[PDB]
Amino acid sequence: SHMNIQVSLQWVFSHTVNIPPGGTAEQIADNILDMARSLQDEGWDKLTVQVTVNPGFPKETAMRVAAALKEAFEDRGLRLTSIETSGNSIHLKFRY
Amino acid sequence: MNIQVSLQWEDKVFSHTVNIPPGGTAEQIADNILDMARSLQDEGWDKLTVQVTVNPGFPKETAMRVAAALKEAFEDRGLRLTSIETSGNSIHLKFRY
Repeated sequence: SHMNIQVSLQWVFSHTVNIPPGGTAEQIADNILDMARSLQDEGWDKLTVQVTVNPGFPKETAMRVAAALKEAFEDRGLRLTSIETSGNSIHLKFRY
Repeated sequence: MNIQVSLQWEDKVFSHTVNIPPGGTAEQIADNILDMARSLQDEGWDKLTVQVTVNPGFPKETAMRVAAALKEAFEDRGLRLTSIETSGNSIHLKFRY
């Protein structure tokens, strides 16, 4: 293991949370959208979900984790607008 | 279709953005950035990054094909894609020299 997942919600307001290890990509995505629904009503295009997989190695394992998170968030309406694999981590950006 | 290519070198941090004329192949674009990066490699510059930007992203069929053409042109010359971003009606690609 030794691979952390970090999610930051931006809507100017920014909320970053370290994901506890053990959950699945669907459980992580469901928990994040529930936190975003705490600031409900107004908040869709302005909402930016950024996920970070630390560290970025092994690249094959970290890319699979990023792909699974991409599957969960895009099945929930969000769209992957950015992906960067530099800086000892993989950084994803989702928007509604 | 507007294309911008940026070249960034670090030691502290420098960058230079140029605009590509409409009548240019993806080969001449990549060969031109290689020549600008080879001179910086001869000098004392470490991390070399290349960013490509396709400003009109209205037709994703030709915007991605322009991006996919430039991607293969830089990868066939030793550059590694490290970032893809589609925001602000533009498509940004960042490479590592």
